[PDB]
Formats: sequence, structure tokens, C-alpha cells
Amino acid sequence: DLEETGRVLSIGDGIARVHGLRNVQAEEMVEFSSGLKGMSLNLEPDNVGVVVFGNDKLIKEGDIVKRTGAIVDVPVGEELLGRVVDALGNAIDGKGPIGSKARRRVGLKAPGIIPRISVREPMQTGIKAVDSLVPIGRGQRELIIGDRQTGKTSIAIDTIINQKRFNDGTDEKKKLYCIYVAIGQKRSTVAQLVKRLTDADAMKYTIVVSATASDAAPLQYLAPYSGCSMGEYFRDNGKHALIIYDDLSKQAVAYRQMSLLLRRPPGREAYPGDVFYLHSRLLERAAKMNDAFGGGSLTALPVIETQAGDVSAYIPTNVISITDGQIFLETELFYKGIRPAINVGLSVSRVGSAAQTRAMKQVAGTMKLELAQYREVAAFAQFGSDLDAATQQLLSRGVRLTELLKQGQYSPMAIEEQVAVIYAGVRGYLDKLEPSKITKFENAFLSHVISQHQALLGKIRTDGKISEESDAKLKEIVTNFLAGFEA
Amino acid sequence: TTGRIVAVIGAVVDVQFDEGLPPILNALEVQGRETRLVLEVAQHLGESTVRTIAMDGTEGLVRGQKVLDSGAPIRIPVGPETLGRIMNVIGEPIDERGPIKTKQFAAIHAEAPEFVEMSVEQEILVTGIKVVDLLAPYAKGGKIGLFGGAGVGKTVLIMELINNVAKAHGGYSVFAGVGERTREGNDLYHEMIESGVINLKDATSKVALVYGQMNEPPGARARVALTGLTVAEYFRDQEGQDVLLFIDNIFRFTQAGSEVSALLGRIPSAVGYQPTLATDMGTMQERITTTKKGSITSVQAIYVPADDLTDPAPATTFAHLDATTVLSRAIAELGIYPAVDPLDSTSRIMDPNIVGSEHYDVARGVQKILQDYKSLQDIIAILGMDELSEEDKLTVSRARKIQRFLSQPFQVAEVFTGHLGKLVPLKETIKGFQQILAGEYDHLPEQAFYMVGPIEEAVAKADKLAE
Amino acid sequence: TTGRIVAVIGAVVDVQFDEGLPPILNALEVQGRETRLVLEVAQHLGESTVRTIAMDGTEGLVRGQKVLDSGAPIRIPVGPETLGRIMNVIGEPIDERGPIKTKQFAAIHAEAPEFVEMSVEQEILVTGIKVVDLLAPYAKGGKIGLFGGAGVGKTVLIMELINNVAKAHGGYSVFAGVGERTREGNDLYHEMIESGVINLKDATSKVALVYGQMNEPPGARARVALTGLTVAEYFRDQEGQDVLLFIDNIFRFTQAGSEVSALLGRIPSAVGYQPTLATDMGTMQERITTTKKGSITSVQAIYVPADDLTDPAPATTFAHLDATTVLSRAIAELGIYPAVDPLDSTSRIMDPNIVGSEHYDVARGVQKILQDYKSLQDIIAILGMDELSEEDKLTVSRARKIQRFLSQPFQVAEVFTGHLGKLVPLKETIKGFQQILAGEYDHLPEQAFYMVGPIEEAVAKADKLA
Amino acid sequence: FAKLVRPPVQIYGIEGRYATALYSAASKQNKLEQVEKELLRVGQILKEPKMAASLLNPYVKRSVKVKSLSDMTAKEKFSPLTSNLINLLAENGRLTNTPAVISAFSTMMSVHRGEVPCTVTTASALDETTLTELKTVLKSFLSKGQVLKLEVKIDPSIMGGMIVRIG
Amino acid sequence: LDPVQKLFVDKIREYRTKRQTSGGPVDAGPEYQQDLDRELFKLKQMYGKADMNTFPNFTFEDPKFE
Amino acid sequence: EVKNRLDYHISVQNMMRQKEQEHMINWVEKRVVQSISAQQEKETIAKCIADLKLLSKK
Repeated sequence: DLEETGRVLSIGDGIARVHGLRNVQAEEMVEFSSGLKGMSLNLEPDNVGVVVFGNDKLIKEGDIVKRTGAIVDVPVGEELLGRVVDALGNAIDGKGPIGSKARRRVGLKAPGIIPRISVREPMQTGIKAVDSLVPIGRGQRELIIGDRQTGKTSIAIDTIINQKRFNDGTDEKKKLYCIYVAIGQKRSTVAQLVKRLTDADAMKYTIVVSATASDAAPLQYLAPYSGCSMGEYFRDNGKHALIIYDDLSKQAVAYRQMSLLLRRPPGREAYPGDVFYLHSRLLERAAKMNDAFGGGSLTALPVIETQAGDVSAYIPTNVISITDGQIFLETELFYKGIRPAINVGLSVSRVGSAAQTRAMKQVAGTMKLELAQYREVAAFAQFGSDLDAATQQLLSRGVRLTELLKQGQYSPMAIEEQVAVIYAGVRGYLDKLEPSKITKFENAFLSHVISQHQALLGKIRTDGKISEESDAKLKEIVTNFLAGFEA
Repeated sequence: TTGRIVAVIGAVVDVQFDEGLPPILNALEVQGRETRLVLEVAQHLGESTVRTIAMDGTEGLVRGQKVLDSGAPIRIPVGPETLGRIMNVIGEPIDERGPIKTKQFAAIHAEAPEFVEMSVEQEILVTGIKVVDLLAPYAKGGKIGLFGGAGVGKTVLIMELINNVAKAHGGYSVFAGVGERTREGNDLYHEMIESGVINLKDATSKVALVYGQMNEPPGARARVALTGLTVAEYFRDQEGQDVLLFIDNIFRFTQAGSEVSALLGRIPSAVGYQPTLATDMGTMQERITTTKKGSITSVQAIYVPADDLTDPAPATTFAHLDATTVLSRAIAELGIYPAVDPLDSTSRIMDPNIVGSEHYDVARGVQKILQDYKSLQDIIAILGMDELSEEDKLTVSRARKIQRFLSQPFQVAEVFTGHLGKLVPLKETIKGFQQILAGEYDHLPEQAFYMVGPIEEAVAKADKLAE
Repeated sequence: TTGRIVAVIGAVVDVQFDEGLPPILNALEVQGRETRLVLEVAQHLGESTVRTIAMDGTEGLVRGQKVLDSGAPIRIPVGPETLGRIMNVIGEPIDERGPIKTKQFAAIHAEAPEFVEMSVEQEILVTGIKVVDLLAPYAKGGKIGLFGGAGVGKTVLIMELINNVAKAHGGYSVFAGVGERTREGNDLYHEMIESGVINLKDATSKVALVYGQMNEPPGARARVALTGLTVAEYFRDQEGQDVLLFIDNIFRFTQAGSEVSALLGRIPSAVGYQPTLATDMGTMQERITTTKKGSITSVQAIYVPADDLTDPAPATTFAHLDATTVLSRAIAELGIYPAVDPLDSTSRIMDPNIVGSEHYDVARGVQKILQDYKSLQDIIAILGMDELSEEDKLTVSRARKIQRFLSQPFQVAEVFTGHLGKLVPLKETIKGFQQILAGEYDHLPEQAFYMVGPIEEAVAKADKLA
Repeated sequence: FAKLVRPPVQIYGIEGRYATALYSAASKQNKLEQVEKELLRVGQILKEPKMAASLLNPYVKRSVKVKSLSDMTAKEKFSPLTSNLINLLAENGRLTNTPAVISAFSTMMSVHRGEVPCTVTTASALDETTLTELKTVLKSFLSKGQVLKLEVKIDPSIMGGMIVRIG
Repeated sequence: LDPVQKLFVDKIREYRTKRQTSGGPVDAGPEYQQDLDRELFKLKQMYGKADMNTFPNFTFEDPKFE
Repeated sequence: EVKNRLDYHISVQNMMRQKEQEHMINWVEKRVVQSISAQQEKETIAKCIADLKLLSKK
């Protein structure tokens, strides 16, 4: 017979009101006269509102739109681990012919009740403060929230860098396939970043899905979903993949725009409603799956970089209802030089502990508290005003722990290092030190155990946990070492 | 009759039914539906075209596609047959343990009971939890709103409530996890199973689970509300019960409606709300009650939009709230279990009448007392002691005991706690605190009351703490 | 082809070309227009009609009037012969030095490079400005966006930068006055002449000026941006040039976009915007860069309304920024010139590596103390002009010095400063503060730091008093 | 109401809203074509300056115009519905729309019965056939010219890009 | 298909026609050289003007002590 | 220090092949193309396959 041909009724603005193609399946990829792609978004009574992938000016009225007749799919695969692609999986890297063996439909649903499983399998970031105070596992959704360069980028980076050892660890519950959807991040930024991942060569276990700043909107819009499909791929290949969706903020804008441009409503706060749904489903497609799915996971660390603590902010409010907690990052600390940034109370792991190392939990349990009480008094008469002694200490302690809760720029950890230092503080050993010297301790201490007490570190990694002995081994090491560190 | 997809703009599937148009609220079946795609008629738009909302698929959809009108609104499984089944919005096994064992179907739009059908007086429901009954005495059929802490075991408590009530009454439960995380419902599920509130052995557990999670079209979640209602109507009327209806959260409901409002081109409202916010709530609330068959006592977990209530809906909600729960994360943190905000464990329905003065007054004394103790707390806190006179101390202490008596050992989380969820008949309660208040017990320690249900179990423990 | 004015609603000329509607962005010339009344195709609207925008103004236009399509986007003169020439949008000598002698012409949509061409990481550029280098260490070829409200001598500063740099610049520079005050440009011009940076024996001045003033209809202003870019890309790649690109303000472009948005029928946005803002920006920001074919170092003035930056535009901007210079009106008000917002003049880039820790750390310490000092203001509110908790007092006082130490004269601005510029070569800065941090002046007067060059002179200055 | 005869071609709204009236009207009584043609005829009885000059001109401001073109011009033999539907469009101003209404119609017995394949190779000659891939080769005896208007140029296009497309 | 691979052909016969013509700014006009000089100079920039065509020699060196 | 010298020569030969590609390509594509349609019967071999699509696409 005849092939499904059709025409661009009118075009401008990447909005092709489109003739014909009645047969149109929803979110069917069309193929344009301009060789471009589009998505048949609005199936209108007599036409198709078609989102133009990329630019429009190539196009003009009456131009033929031929159905491609396909609802989109994306390449999925793990060659990708060690690939920076755009969402369609194209070698923006310039690596060329991407190993991208599968492609997989982007619209593949989030697993069932029964398919899933609760998280309780650890995860970590190498960021003590983080792993400690938000104890982590796989399959998650957690909002990473903070401003431009609230180590912002850094945040992702250390987390990723930390996984290196884990990726040098052999599990899926170690080797975390990292997926960075870079949204609205101009190429220079990305380039800059990319360079980092390579250097960290964490890139090897990492896909970077990149829809830069310039990008046409659907592209950016799509990218997470894309990312989503790809990670579900891992998930179903057992694999516990880490997606960092970076950022939905950027998406939101684009998308909102998209609606509007489609004339279609946005919604509440002037921005789309079911962009929540967008995400809700997107992020539901991240899960910690049962065993059937090879334990399946996608741990999702979605990101929003905030303007003015606008959490009140529509999507944030939304998101707030969605994640498994949110990581509040605080600048003040950054300017203070303090890195981590965090406001902790604001940071939350709703999940908390279940994915946490007992090792840490055991020392950290105590820390959270030490800070907790500390925090009220952290707030109290902060100035050169006395306190009762108890509290003079807690404050000292707290302060120490703060230093401890700093973590260097591009300096990931491992749980034992962390536990070690936590142990150090918990067991009070460095209240002793006036605060500046903590950092010196920690490093020195670390390089020290790194020399000897890998015996211990290795062990602690092994037991996953502190035994009374390990404690005892610690106890001396630190005390004496500490003594050595000092004097 | 058939309709054709004429336009799909999102999950508003614009259908021209080319043949006869059925109700509005009509479920239409899109033919070509691998998963039954109910379109719910929303408008008879004119020109034989209806506006529908797709509740399944929203992609791959071929325009023109044939829809054969289901000729009525949605029908969903009902009867007891829902119990211990995780039904989704369509009322369909997301238990994924096979089908629901239904026979009865229901339109999830059932209509609000008549004026006569109301048990005009809704009369205090007692939960067997002191803190609850006393401070927030429930009304049978009542809508209770729950503000309350994450991961506390709201749910734990709830489970315990189910235990106490749905178990210790003919009440069954319907849980509509609206917009909830599939994940938490999963965790919970296993947990529920685990808890025995869901029993994988009571095929008819005291809970039917209904989920209408976020990852659905809003409408589905929105309608999961109706659904849940529909089930509960079965248990109320049919099973004569006090159905416990967990709706979690109305915030998500309202919001879900509102999400559509836009798209529907509806003018929403101030604060963005759907215009229909009121009706949405209202009819639904009106559809909940105490019939003269049973009660659908609605316990609504309430995520608080914008953490205010001024956000119109909760204010409105208040119109329908009559027992209010603010949980005190702090009290819980005091290791107190259960550990609500006591003074904001409240009910408009506390009365020297309905719940009688014994309750009321004792409570008034208590509530006051707690506060008074609170007042003194402020002083002493800062000034060390014998900053009081010890009648104040005594009351403080009495209050502490009273405080502690609200703590109750736990059954569901007996796995953690050890002990068991204890249940407190009202008189023992009223009496109980009154006695403590009366200092009649004050010559005994306070942890006595800690982890106790019955005032006796407190007394017994009092003795026991006096070794 | 010719189009007929079918509707003129201001400078949006909806033209029906039935004769073939050229691709979007195609520049059209209105026939019957002796003016270079360029219409840029905006929509192929459907029905033989394109939405076009005149850049320019639509007086005296009979309906139906014939418009003849230039068949391409704007082709304009491009390349080295432009410097010292003030063109507006249409490559149009408003230098009044007449023709711009760039044979080499351009369609003015010039685009974003490819990933592989990304010079992936960059260089701290120094400006000799204490504040800058220190706090928002500049990038060669970066896009640095100067958030700043009006009238503070942002422009002066920018100018100042031009002075320090564009003088001692290897590259060439482009000045895009987008929606700038014609007057201020007039003046500005006249300075440049004066300065001889616009040396009129050189259309190879260090800066080519594109001015696309406020008075222009928005389309023009909006587009002056593309234009300038197109030129600069010539120099960058072709002439290699390390371009300094002055944009004042992109804000006006964006705004111009937003203005039209409605009138393009389109929805504008929240905060009034134009829904496409991000791409608009994106494509633009990404339009410029440092290839391995030169660098366009982008000094981008960003007007920031109410210095509100959640103000979507700046909110976005940051992504495209590399160094953000947030000028603080408060600080300006604190009399400081440089009037900057120090903590918000940032570069996410800074590092104890990159800038060396001496730099970095000094800054982090500085940043720290000052923020803490803000905390202290709160105290002071109780405690008073010479009464507190004393260490803390020391640091306060130091903060008071520090503040002053950033304050730096202006050669230009006899009008703002009276003074004459005093440039601080970088080390002298780092050290300058490092020293202050060392408290070596902890007995020196506090405003014996105000409006200085390097730190010694501040010490010197104390003497000059008493 | 009266169930509607929606045999496409038509246009579905867009004086498909009209057309379909006559896709049920003409259709019943099967004056489909009878009228299909009435219209054709009519059209040009219009297309002289009855058409500009008052027809689509109101300067009288249609109010009397529509009450005189209901009767001075709608005064014809073309009238089983034909003038009456005119007399409906009139007030309802859809006189300015008419080519398209007719179009919509005329694409009915004339072209409902059409043809359409259009690949990149095709761009059908739309000849009136109820069946396919037959006529579709008779086309090769038709084949004897064009710039490959009906059916395509596959030269610059297919192929021409391809070298580019590899690089 | 070999009207297709006639054109793979037809360009590849100018694979050989040009390649066995020469190729460069050749079969092709000056244009290539006019860039070429600059683009290969950029390569000189891409390595720095450290002569990528002279064998390098290497440091003989001492850090400080007492 | 050795690698830089070598890689420069590699980079040049690559860049020169790409430039020769563009210029080769621009002349090749601009030269040859004509016989597809100068033989109108090499658009008949399109019509032939198109009649074998006509019949034999289905």
C-alpha cells in the first residue's frame, strides 16, 4: 500500500503542528524532512503537536513528516560504563561507535510491589558525614540539594571517587555502576567534569549521559528517563547502579517550557503538575529490587541545586514528598572552608541505618547523639560566654567532630577510615587537641594506620564491624599514635 | 459504543465516542488494552466527545483507537474478598498473589449517605489507648487527621491501632496508600505481613491494602481514594462495621486532583488548588460517616501541605476534623512509647457530655496538669531545684506517671520492644489518671506507668518499681 | 521572495510570504523600506505566513507592503577590520567611520562548539584586582558574569578592566553594548578615543564595539548579541584572539526576548520571562567558549533586578558562569569601591591547588571570618562601637581593615574616587591579606587600608595621617 | 441524537463539522454527489465578485447582507440543502470558509475514493482507487516525466546526503 | 544495489581519480593549504612550540640539603 | 618528552587526512553525481526497485 507519510502543518518554535499520521502511537518518534527527530507529544484531533528534537529553522511549513512509527528506546549497556554519551547514546565524547549493544525502550515500567525489596544493603560515598549521618544503601532516591559549588559538583565527585575501591571491589553491592545524567551542564562544564572522572577513572564503571546547557529541551528533558532505562537495565542485570540525576531543576524548566510551548498547561506554581508524575515514575523506576532482579538496584541520588532555599519550591516540595531523604548542603560551612557544607538536620535519611555498617553504626550512633545534644548548645551563647563544664566539653567534642566532619576536597574515604576517626573522637581522644590540629591528626593517623593498621583497617573492612579486639587494637593505636601525633 | 482516540494530550485522552455517550464518571474501556485502560469520563465535551482521563497507558497510543465504553463507571472487586489483598486502584492484585477473590463489584463512586442514614450522633470511639481516647477521643465513623513523624512507626502505631481496634472490634481496615512510595508500601507490606496485621494466613486480613502510588496518573491516585471508600462502604454497611479507613495522605489526594485541574483547563483556585477542592473533599468526607449499619471511621494520615493548615485544604479538613492528631516526635524521643503530642492529641469531641465529665474533667485536669507540669518545667529547667514547692513536684511527678502511663508496651514491635501492646478500657483510663492525679499512687515510681496500657498495669508496675 | 505585510503589530511583522517562506532566522528586507528594516523569520506560522520580527521600528508601513527576503539569515561584515568601529546589530557603522571592511561576512547564527573541541579545563586569569583574583579568580576565555546592579560604576569597573587589561591584551576584544545607554556609550566611546585604545588610526583597536542600545527595538538588541558573537568567533578562531567580550547586558537581550515572547504569541514565563530562556541562554553561552581556536573571555554584564538572582535569569546564568561576580550594592553602600559582593563573587573553580593554597586558604579564612563577622554583627547590635568579647574584637577590627584593604582607587573615576587607580599585582594581594591575617597591622589604623593599591602603601598611608 | 454519518474525507471539524452534516445529509437520500456537485457549480457562481464584492464583503456589515444573500443570491435551484446550508453559513460567516467546506466534501465521492502513498520515493498521484499496489505500477507507464513531483526525487536526498552522512 | 554502490563506486572512482590525481589543495583548489598552514601551526600550539621534530634531552638535577 | 614529538606527527597526519577528506569529499561529491539521472534509466532502476516496492514492498 502506501507508507505513512504526513506533513508538518506549521512549524515554528519546535512545535510542529502536524498533518496526518493518524496511526501515531503516543511518543512516537517521527522523522523529519530536516532529518530531525521529533516526538509526537500532542495528539490533537486533527494534528500532531510535535516536539522538535534540537532546533527548528531547517523545517518549514508543509514539510513532510514521516512516521518513524516507533515509540522511542535508548541504547542500554555497560560499555557505557566508560562512555560519555548523550541520552540517545551518542558519542559526544568523540569516542565513536559506542558499545551499546542493547537498546531498550525508555518507557519500561517501575517494578511491582513484590518485585521490589527494601533496602538494607549498604552503600556509602566515602564521605563520612554523609555515610554516617545519612547511612546509605542501594536502590534509593535521595535528593542532593545545595547551591553552586556547594561542593556541588564536588559532592558527586567524591561519592563517585569513593566507589572506585568498590568497583575494585567486585560486587554489585560494591561495583556501583554510576550514571551521571548531566543536565544543562554546558559542555565546558561537562568537559571539565569528565576529565575528572577519567582521572579518577571511575569513568570506567560509569556512564555519563550528557544533555548540556545548550541542548534542545526534550533532549534534556528526556535524558533522565533515558538514564532511567539504562539503569533499569543494570538493575535487571542484577546490578546496582547509581544514577545521579543532575538536575531535575534543569529539566523542570525545560519541561515546563515544553508544556507551555505546547500551550499545554504547566501547573501549580506556574510549572507542570505531572512533572511530578514524571519524576515520580522516573524515580520509582529506581528501586531496590528483590533477588529476582539480581537483587536489582538503582540507587538514585537525584540532585536539585537550589536557589534561595526554595524548597518551598514547587518541585522541592514535591520531591520532598518523594525521596528517601534529602541531603541538605550548607554554604556557610563552605565559606568557612568547611567542607562538608551540610545542614544536617535538614539533611535526612528517612531510611537512616538499615543499610549501615554496624562498625560505623556502633561508633556513629554515639556521634549523632554527641552532636545532637551538642547542637542545641552549638546554638547556645556561642560567643565568648561560658557554659557549664559538661557542655563546655560537648561543645569541644562537637567542634572536634565538626572538623572530623570535614572531609577534604577530592579525598574520599572508606568506612574504616571513617569509623576510625569517629572512634577517635567518640572515645574522646582528640578533644585533647585544640581543633586545628584535628585535621593534621586525621591525616597522620590515617597514614599511620595505612602503614600498620591496615591490619586493623583491612580487618574492619572484613568484620565490617568492630570487635572488642578491633576496638582494643584501635584503642591503643590511636591513643599512643595520637600521643605520637601530638607529641 | 466505540470511541476513537482523537487526541491524546497526555493522560487526558480525548475520545470521541463515535457512538453513544454513557455517564460522566463512566469507565470506558479502550480497546486495544493489554492492560485494561479505563478512561474515566470526565466531561461530555460535546460533539460526542468526552473528555476522559486515561488511567493506564499513555503511550504507544494510536490515534483513532477504539474504545468500547464500559457503560458505567469503574467496577472494582468488593466483598470481604478484598481483605488481605493488595489491590491497586483498579482494585486489582498488586498483592500479585493472584486475583482478588471477589464476587462483588462496586462503582467507586458510591454516593454520600442521606441525612437520615447518619447516626446523627456519632458517639465516641475508644481505641484502648489512653493517650488517644482521653485526649483525642474518637468518634465512631469519625475522620481523624494524623500529623506525625517519619519512620517512627506511625505505621507501627497504626498497626497497633489496627490491632487494638480493628482487631478488638469488628472493624476491618482499608488502607489507601495514596501517592505513596511503592517502596514504603513494600517495606511495610513485609512488615505488615510480619506484623500479622497482614496475615498471609488471614487471606482476609484485617486490612485491605489499596495503593494508588505517585507513579500513576493522578486521577488513579485521586480515585484510589474513592476506591478505598468503596471498599469501606462494603465493610461498613455490609459488614455493619466500623471500617478503619486509612487515607494516606489527603494531601496527596488533593494534590492529585489539582495536578489534573491544570490540564483539565479547570481554573484551580487560590493557592493553586483545584477549584473542586472543596467538593472533592466534601462529598468524600460526606461519604464517610456512621451509617446505621456501621461506621467508616476514617483515620487519615495527613502529610501537611506546606506545613501549615492555612493552606486551605487543611483548614477545610478541620471542618471534617474532630479528632486531631499531632504526634510528638520529641516525646517519642523521650523514649515514651506511645508518645503523641498530648495536648495536641485533641478532639473537638472531648466533652463532659458525650465522653462525660469523668473523662472530660479528668482530662481537663490532666491536660491542664500536663501543662502545669510543663509550666514548671520551664522554671526548674533553668534554675535547678526547689524552684518549686513539691506539690508542684507532686503534680509534676503525677504528670510523669500519667505521662508514662501513656507509654504502653508494644506487640507489633514486640519483636523489638519485647513486651506487648496493651489495651486500656476507658474507665480504667479515666480513673487511672485521676488516681495518679489524686496522688493516690504517688508514693510509687513513674516508669511504672512507662510501658503500660491499663491503669492497673501501671499500678502493678508501680508496685513493681517500688520493687 | 516577497511577503506582504499582513499584520503589523509593532515590530513583529507578520508577513505573509506565499512565494516561499525562507528558513527561520532568515533575514528579510522590507521593500518600500529604505531602512534596513530587517525582519528575522521567527515562525513559519503556517498559512504562508511567517512571523517575523523587525528588529527595528514599523512606522510608515502600509499593509500588504512588500518585503523581500534576504534568503538567509543576517549576513553581516565579520573579521579584523571591525575594531574601534561601533556597529550596531546590522554590522552597521555607527562608528560613523563608515564601512566595516570585513569582506568576510556572516550569517549571524553562530553556534556552540562540540565536545571534543572543548578545551576541557582552563586557567586562572589575573586582573590585578585584589578582589577578583582573590575571590573569583578569573578564567581565560571563561564566561564570567557580573551580577551587579546599575550605576555603581559596574560599567566603570568593566571599563577599568578594559583599561588594565584590554590595554595590555594580546588578543582583541569585543564590546557588545547590549541595550546600553547610547549616552554612556557616547561617553564611553569618547573615552576610548581619548584613551587611544580607540586609536583611530586603527580599526584594529583593541576592542570592536557593537553597541545595540536601549532605544533600539528589542529585536535588534536581542540580536546584537548574536551579531557580536559572530564577529568574535571570527577573531577567536580565525584571528586566534583571546577575546575579551564585554556584554552589557545580556540581561537586556534576555529581557528583549521576554518582551517579545508574549507578542510572539508565546507564553512568556514565570517572572515574566520567555519560556525558552534556558536554551536561549544556553545556546548562546555555549555559543561562546575557549576552543583550541582561541578563547572568548567573556565579561558579561548581568544586570540583576533588585539584585534578585532567584530572578530566574541570574538563577540560570550561574550555570554558564565560570566565575560569577556578584557585586554587592551593600558593600558599595559600605562605600567600598571595589564595591563587590565578595562571597558571591566566586568562581567554583578556586583551589589550593589551582590558585595554590596560599591563595585559597587565605581566601577561605577570609571568607570564613567575614561570614562569622556577620554573625558578630548580631552581637554588636547589643554590644556597641567599641565594646564586645575581645579576640573576637580583634578579628572584627581586622575585618574592618580587610574591608578597607580591598578598597582600591580609580583612575577613571575621579568622579567616584577622586583618587587615581592603584593596581595591585597579585602576590602582593595574597600576601596583603595573608599578612593582615598575620595581623601585622594590629596596631595600624583600620581605614589605613581604604582605597589603596598594595598593602605597604596602606601602611604608608597610616603615616600620612599621623 | 441522530447518530452521525462520519465517513471520513470529511476533515473532522474544520467544516468537517459542516461537511459531516452533509456526510449524513447528502448521504441520506444519497444526494451525496448530487450535492457534491451542486457545490462545485455553485462555487464559481460565487467566485466572481458576488464573492468579493458584497459576498465576503460586508461594509453594510452583515446583517442585511445575510438577509439579502439569503434571498437575492440564495435564490437557486441549488437548494435541497444547498442554499439552505448557505443560508446557515451566511450569518454564521462561514462563507469565507467555503472553498474548504467544499473541498472537504468534494474530497467524498470525488476523492474518498482517492489514493495517497508517500514514502520518500512517493508522493502519490492520488488517483482514485479503492485498492493498492496495483495502479501503483501503472504509474510506470504514466512514468515519462516531472521534476518528480508526484513521486519523488530520491537523488539529492536519498543518496545525496549519504556521503555526508558517513562524513 | 550498484546505482547506490555505483555511487559508493562513483565517489570511490574519485577515490582513485583524485587519489591518483593527488588530493590536498589538489583536485580541490588552494583552499586546503590556506587553512593547513594555520591548522598544523595549531598542532604546534597543541604541543607547544617545543620542536616536535627534535629529539629531546633530559634533566640532571639536585634537590637541597645541608 | 619523546611522546610529544611523535604524537605531533600522528596528529598532523590525522588532521591532514580529515582536511583531505573534506576537500576530496567536496570535490568528489561536487564532481560525480550526474549519471544517476543523465541515465534517466538509473532513475528507472529506482522506478524498477520502486515497482518491486510497489509490488514487492508488500
